[PDB]
Amino acid sequence: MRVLFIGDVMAEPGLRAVGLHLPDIRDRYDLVIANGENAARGKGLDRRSYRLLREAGVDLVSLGNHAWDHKEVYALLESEPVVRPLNYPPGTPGKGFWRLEVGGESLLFVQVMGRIFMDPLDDPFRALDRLLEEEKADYVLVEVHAEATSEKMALAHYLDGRASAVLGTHTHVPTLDATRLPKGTLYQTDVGMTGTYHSIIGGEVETFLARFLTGRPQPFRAAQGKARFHATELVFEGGRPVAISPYVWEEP
Amino acid sequence: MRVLFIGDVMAEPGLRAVGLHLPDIRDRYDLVIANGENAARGKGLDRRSYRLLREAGVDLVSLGNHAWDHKEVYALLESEPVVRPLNYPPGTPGKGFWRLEVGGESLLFVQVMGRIFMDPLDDPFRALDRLLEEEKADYVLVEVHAEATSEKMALAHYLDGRASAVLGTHTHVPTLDATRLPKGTLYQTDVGMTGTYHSIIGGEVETFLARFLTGRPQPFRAAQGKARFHATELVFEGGRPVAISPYVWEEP
Amino acid sequence: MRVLFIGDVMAEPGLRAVGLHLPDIRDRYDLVIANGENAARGKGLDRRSYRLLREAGVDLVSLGNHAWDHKEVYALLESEPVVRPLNYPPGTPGKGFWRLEVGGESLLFVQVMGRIFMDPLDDPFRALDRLLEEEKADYVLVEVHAEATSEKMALAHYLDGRASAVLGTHTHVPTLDATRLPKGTLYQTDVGMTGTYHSIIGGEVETFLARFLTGRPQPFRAAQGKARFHATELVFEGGRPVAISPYVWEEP
Amino acid sequence: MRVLFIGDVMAEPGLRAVGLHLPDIRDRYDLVIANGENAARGKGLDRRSYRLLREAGVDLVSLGNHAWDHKEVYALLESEPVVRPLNYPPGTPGKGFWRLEVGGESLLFVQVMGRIFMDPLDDPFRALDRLLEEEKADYVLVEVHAEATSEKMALAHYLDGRASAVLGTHTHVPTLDATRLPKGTLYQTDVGMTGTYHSIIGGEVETFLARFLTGRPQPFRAAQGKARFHATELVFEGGRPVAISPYVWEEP
Ligand SMILES: [Co+2]
Ligand SMILES: [Co+2]
Ligand SMILES: [Co+2]
Ligand SMILES: [Co+2]
Ligand SMILES: [Co+2]
Ligand SMILES: [Co+2]
Ligand SMILES: [Co+2]
Ligand SMILES: [Co+2]
Ligand SMILES: [Co+2]
Ligand SMILES: [Co+2]
Ligand SMILES: [Co+2]
Ligand SMILES: [Co+2]
Ligand SMILES: [Co+2]
Repeated sequence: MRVLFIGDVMAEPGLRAVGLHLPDIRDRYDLVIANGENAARGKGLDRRSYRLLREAGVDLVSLGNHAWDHKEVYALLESEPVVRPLNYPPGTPGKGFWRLEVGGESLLFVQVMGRIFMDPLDDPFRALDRLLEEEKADYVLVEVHAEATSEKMALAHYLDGRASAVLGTHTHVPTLDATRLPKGTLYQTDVGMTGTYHSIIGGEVETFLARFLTGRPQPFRAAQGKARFHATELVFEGGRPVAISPYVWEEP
Repeated sequence: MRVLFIGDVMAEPGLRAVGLHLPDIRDRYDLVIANGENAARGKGLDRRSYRLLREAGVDLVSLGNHAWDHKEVYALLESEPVVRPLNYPPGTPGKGFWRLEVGGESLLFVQVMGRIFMDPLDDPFRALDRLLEEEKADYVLVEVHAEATSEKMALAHYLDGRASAVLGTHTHVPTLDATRLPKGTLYQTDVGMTGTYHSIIGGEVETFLARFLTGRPQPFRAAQGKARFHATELVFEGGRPVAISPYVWEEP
Repeated sequence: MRVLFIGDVMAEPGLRAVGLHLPDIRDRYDLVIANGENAARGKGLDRRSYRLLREAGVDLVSLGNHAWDHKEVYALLESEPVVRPLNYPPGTPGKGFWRLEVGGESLLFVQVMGRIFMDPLDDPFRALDRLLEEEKADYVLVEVHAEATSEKMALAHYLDGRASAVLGTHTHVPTLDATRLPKGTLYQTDVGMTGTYHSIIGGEVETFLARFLTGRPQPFRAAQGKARFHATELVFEGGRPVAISPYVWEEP
Repeated sequence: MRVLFIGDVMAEPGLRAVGLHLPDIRDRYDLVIANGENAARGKGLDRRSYRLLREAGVDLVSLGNHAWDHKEVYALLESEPVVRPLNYPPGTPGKGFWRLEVGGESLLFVQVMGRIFMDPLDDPFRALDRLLEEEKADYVLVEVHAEATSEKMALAHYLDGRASAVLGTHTHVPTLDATRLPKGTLYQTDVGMTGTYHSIIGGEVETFLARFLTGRPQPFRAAQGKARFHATELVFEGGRPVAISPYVWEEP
């Protein structure tokens, strides 16, 4: 397995960036997974944005805290290769994991949500322990959608030797810390966002600026402009993690 | 000028990293600044921590949230080139800024602390406005000690054209987004930590994992092991920001 | 001067409860102040809800975090006896305080917002310092809209001997701790909510239950039912705070 | 059955109030339960603290967030009738429930901890469902130690008709809202704390005021002075919750 992991797809520039560049590189990977938490004009996922991702070559789409902004998501969750955080409570729509099959090899993908500085949910560590006991595969990729670097690092060491790779998202800025932990698991704190960086985490500068300055609510406004494609490549060969490499593409 | 900014010096490994390597590249810079908020066994700063950094070639040390862990910091704040967050309220020991002087040129260094997911402090945006209104220099470097990426980015844009460069700390992971904002101000979300990465943000893996698994307090133990020196180089010339470059060195 | 303070007016039952009962006891007071943060269907204040409050016999209306929920508030803020939290940043619409005149005697009303478990606003302690320094009156009433009971008690003690009384809001639950501080200042942790208690914090029980059980988004729905009028009577005389008495009236 | 539930015993004063008064009214109740997470100098519980509580007439002691401040607590958790929140992770020391018995009738007492504005723990709602299936008793008393009133109420309604009574703690201020829910379950937002009220939630006024003004750490210090004994009387007859009444005692 040759896997491409694509950093948070941010609003219209992000979706455009994927649609435009993925086709030119899809051939380089066996499987492509992407976080599409903000794919629907910045907030969530809808049928349209899902389609453009799939049509661009994405095989599986993960969500996050915004996983419920749009109704259409519930249809995507029951019949499409779309997953939400594993560690929502029982009775939650959709699945918290997915099994990808390619070339006779299997890859178990799992997204989990951190709890520090975020909403209360089930314990990510033990939810992972249980899952990994019931679902076996050639490779296991765990995406940790969290705010705290310590929580992301805690989960990764905890997963060392069990997961083939642990990639973080949510923070929107790509980190220069791609490495392999003592027991072999690959790791990166944040993949980064795929969208226009001529903004503040996807939103229009002055909008966010107005929030910090006035202390008064300011409706989200997706920024528009040239985008950056952010992703991380994972090389899984012979049931063992081989290499991890961040990837960047600047839209012309 | 040519300035080197060194990412949070974390406990004994971080201190060794600076003492062992800084001497070797010291002559390539006019000014060397370092965040020493975790220099003392991972918590705050004390006289020994301070002397070591100085002996290595550090010209100025900044703090943050752990600034008040050791009473020895007061003497330091009182008569040494050590600074604390500008945006503490009136009646706070020490200074929140420092105007360095070298070969006839001046560099105003200021550290502000974010408020999102952190303690309630004064408005850093307007705190900076008041300072920059009365304090002038050839160049200005602002360190933003904050948790949220949106807050660091908001502060950078808000200072764009006024500050020569804006660097983020507190996260402990180097980000790959060193760039030049519209009005010329250089920026990087997080310089990264200086210390052993065989840990959880400098803390012993076993210790942090226990906190996360049990939800019960666990006294902080500083991880020990090979270190990584993390810094960011800045080039200011002709009264303008020329370049910004993430720097790394692995301890043999 | 005999003052009535009315606990958070919650959505339609709250507006009703006041419109019904206040006219029957208005005689008993010289001045009446109300928190209308949740007046307009539980979220904010607008022309209609405001008008209903004045007609019921309210002389001044205060808000809080939900102040900006309806843009109709702005007009109200610049021409009507409506005040928002004092500690918002410079340039914030509306006044942070208001002077009430009743038979020669003057009453300075001030609303302050806590920062613990809330948003990063200006320092409320020093904010009051600057105000009470440049604004005098026979009596001073400070409302503390905050979440943490420690912050309310600290603000109260800090104002002891300065404010005639300090009353807390935001909790939506009446507290039984009305008393006199060491230096005379009257105090109660939370006045209580004015609206239907057949709900959770004024919202439908089911909606809120769904939020805690699913961890997923649930739009706010104002509960309906018998209202329970909550307020606190303040007796200031001879320039000195004499009494404080919580008041309750259940809708028949 | 007549049960007396004492509010959080705060340090020396609180501990004194219980020892002096409880022996006087002890005969007026069948079971006496007390929150003692602040009994030992305002920081957790210990042998001395526990002995004094038992010798005072307390049959069971509950804990909370500070349950782990003292090493001696673990031994108490193993043999003595002391409980910590049920909603900690599996493998946690001690129990989160306790079966009391008095002449034929049985009482299941449970303590859960809220999560809003607090630490990440297991889902208290579903934790209660599971416990209530395996543990049955004539009456059930659930203590909700939390910050958010909305969470305490949501839990109360979730237990309505299932729990005999639901009492909240952690806020340190008695609420005037004791009542009966639609399905008979008795409820009160906060029993209030037992200790000297001439302080900010049990702590020295000056100390807490210093924290709020400086924004710098100040070691906790328990206030000393005349105490207020806060509790709530519960009456369970014919297999249903009959009466709930707040209870106060000013120290001579
Ligand atoms: Co490991
Ligand atoms: Co997110
Ligand atoms: Co991201
Ligand atoms: Co290429
Ligand atoms: Co070199
Ligand atoms: Co700009
Ligand atoms: Co820090
Ligand atoms: Co009447
Ligand atoms: Co005082
Ligand atoms: Co409010
Ligand atoms: Co019910
Ligand atoms: Co507590
Ligand atoms: Co309490």
